[PDB]
Amino acid sequence: GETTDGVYRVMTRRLLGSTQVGVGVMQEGVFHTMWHVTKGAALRSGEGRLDPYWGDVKQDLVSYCGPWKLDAAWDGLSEVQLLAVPPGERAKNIQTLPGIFKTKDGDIGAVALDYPAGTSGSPILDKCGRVIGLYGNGVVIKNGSYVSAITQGKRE
Amino acid sequence: DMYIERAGDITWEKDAEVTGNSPRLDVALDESGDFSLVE
Ligand SMILES: Cn1cc2c(C(=O)Nc3ccc4c(c3)CNC4)cccc2n1
Repeated sequence: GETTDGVYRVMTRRLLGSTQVGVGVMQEGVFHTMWHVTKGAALRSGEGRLDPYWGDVKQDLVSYCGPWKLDAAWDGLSEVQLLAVPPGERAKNIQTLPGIFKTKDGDIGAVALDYPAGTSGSPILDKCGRVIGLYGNGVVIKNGSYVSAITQGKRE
Repeated sequence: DMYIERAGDITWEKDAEVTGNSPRLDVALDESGDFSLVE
């Protein structure tokens, strides 16, 4: 069905009413989201069906209809925009300067913005509008707030 | 059974709300894709 570029909500009718379990990015006919949102299951776009193409639990990413298309990266200096799409709420751009996740295999940009778990898969953008990663996989710091990594895939 | 609904365009908004801090955190990533704080 709908294959227009943009941000989309991922909904389920399995629970009470219609519940938003996450968000995704449609680009070049490929739907990109976080693995824990769909668990690799098929998606519906009206009367059309989207089937998983690539996925990885450790990276926490999955693509539908084709290979991962998002290859822009955080420059390590500039502010970014989380295009947050919360459950029952309108999409809203929030500007922030990312922090760092220091890991044994290198550093990852991280955004300290607290949103419901149903906001997972919302895109993080650079000043050119390019998706530099997805929001929804990070850690809970000492005061209870969430800090998400800027999770980016690999464009083969 | 999951379905998708359009939420909008992916554009940078000039004059957007600026919030949030920039923390430098030591983290670890396990085989299940779960992050945790290293101390
Ligand atoms: C307090 N809080 C938790 C939040 C999450 C979240 O639980 N993510 C998540 C869930 C399951 C798995 C992964 C990540 C990766 N491996 C499986 C997402 C966005 C906001 C959140 N706030």
